[PDB]
Amino acid sequence: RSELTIHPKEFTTFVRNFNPFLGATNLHTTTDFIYEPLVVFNEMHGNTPVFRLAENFQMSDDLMSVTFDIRKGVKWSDGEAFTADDVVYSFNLVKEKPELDQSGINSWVTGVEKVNDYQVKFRLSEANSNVPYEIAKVPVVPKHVWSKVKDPSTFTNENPVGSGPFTVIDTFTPQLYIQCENPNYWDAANLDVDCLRVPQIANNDQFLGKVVNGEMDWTSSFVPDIDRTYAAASPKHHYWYPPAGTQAFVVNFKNPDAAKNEALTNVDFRRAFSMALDRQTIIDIAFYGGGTVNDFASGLGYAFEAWSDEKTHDKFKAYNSYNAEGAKKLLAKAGFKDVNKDGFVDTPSGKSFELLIQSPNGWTDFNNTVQLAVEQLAEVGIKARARTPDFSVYNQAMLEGTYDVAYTNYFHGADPYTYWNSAYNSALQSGDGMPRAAMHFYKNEKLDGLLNSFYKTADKQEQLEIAHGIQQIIAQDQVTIPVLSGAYMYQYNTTRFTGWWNEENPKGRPNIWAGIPERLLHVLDLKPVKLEHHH
Ligand SMILES: CC(=O)N[C@@H]1[C@@H](O)[C@H](O[C@@H]2O[C@H](CO)[C@@H](O)[C@H](O)[C@H]2NC(C)=O)[C@@H](CO)O[C@H]1O
Ligand SMILES: [Ca+2]
Ligand SMILES: [Ca+2]
Ligand SMILES: [Ca+2]
Ligand SMILES: [Cl-]
Ligand SMILES: [Cl-]
Ligand SMILES: [Cl-]
Repeated sequence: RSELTIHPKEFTTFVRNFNPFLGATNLHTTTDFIYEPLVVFNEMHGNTPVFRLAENFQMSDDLMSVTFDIRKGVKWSDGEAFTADDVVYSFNLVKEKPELDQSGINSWVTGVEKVNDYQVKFRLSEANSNVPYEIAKVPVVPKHVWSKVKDPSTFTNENPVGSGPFTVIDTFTPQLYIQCENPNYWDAANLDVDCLRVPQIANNDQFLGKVVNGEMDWTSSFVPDIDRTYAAASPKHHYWYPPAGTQAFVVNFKNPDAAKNEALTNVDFRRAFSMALDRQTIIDIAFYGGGTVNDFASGLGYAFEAWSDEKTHDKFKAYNSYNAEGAKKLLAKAGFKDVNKDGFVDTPSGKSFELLIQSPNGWTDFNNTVQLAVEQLAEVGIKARARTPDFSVYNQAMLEGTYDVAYTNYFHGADPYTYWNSAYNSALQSGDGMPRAAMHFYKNEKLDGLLNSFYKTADKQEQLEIAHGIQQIIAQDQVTIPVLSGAYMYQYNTTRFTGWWNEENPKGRPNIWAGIPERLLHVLDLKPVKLEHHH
């Protein structure tokens, strides 16, 4: 039997938890691989829908409702029948318990109803023509189970009943678990992989040793000097790094320290911070050239240059370009003066301060970015130092607003909305299932208004104009400090399997992370290599 060795997420130890709604504590082979979505949107290729457990969808009248045609003939892993009430239950479960909304679905779908056994209708809080994409983000769980569970909020779901291709827990150790083919998988014919083999790997260092020794199949980790360390180790070691989303330094607007709050809430300081940074050098040293300078004050990025209002871009690009003397003169003009002779600037009220900059433990490319930033900042007289907390500590500090500055990446869509909405919609700064992206706690009502209306009208020109408005608001206030546009790191080994996506076969986002539903489509294309013979 063919075992595919994947690595979606670092863990120090595996804790059995396959609850699809617990993204911050579950195992990361749960969405897609255990719970198949209704539709997979191919984000790299214009968000083209690939219909899965749903056959078709159709929006309404006024962009204010939608129906999904549930495919019949689809059975759960236990034997039961995938139907509309599963969808129905699932969506009610998220409105009842908004802790389980990881997407923001509850601010869109205002109710959900079983048209019949194979059709569901959703009604909206407002016109959003992109709401089928949002709808697809919600996990759909078997009603004949989850309805009767004590607390879904804490159900660890250790023997999952799933619709996806890999639902069987074959083995489970704290250092290894193997996930095996659903015996009622509807697309079983298309599937040529037996099992998912998930080893426990805690950081990029432990990962490095395995991957260069040919021990992995499908991974998406950072690999330093990848040509001379991994590519050079075997001709079987391949990779494909298509362009990804924005990475930025995010500053806390609600920092509880008086002195730090005084610096971070000041647009002149954020701009000076930004001008102190040498973006291309960060890309070259920390990422070994694997990235693109982002000198958009709005964070838009060169992948979306087509969307860009070039007036706005040019007006603020100087604040987002390496210029240490410019940084120093801005600090002086703004009044951040060193008044206690240590060479580091103090706030307008005369207070000394040091910025603690955080990135997740083990994410070494980001750790080294922060450390380059600390030195670049010191050259213009801004005192800072690095911290590398465990991801969950890192994440919590942002949700709780206790951090000073955080370096982070964002999810990346087929248009600027995925980035701009997740990074700036102030509604996403509240709610316990919310990711870290918006947690700068900068709030602008006009901005939320523009974000909320982006898919409200089918006018391509008007929509572009809304994007110009968003771009201008964010750039003027230098809300974050955008640094670069990164890559979808992806490594594959041709030793044991074939059919991989790559430059000559770019079928979609190739990565194995949770939050890349396309990985479901990717594993279906994979096929074992004929290595040995019968007798
Ligand atoms: C948008 C987002 O948050 N993506 C997360 C990934 O960045 C993250 O992958 C990790 O990315 C680090 C930063 O480049 C890498 O150094 C690290 O190797 C990589 N880890 C793995 C296992 O690929 C993943 C997993 O932590 O979570 C994504 O959501
Ligand atoms: Ca296939
Ligand atoms: Ca098969
Ligand atoms: Ca000082
Ligand atoms: Cl901009
Ligand atoms: Cl484009
Ligand atoms: Cl366009």
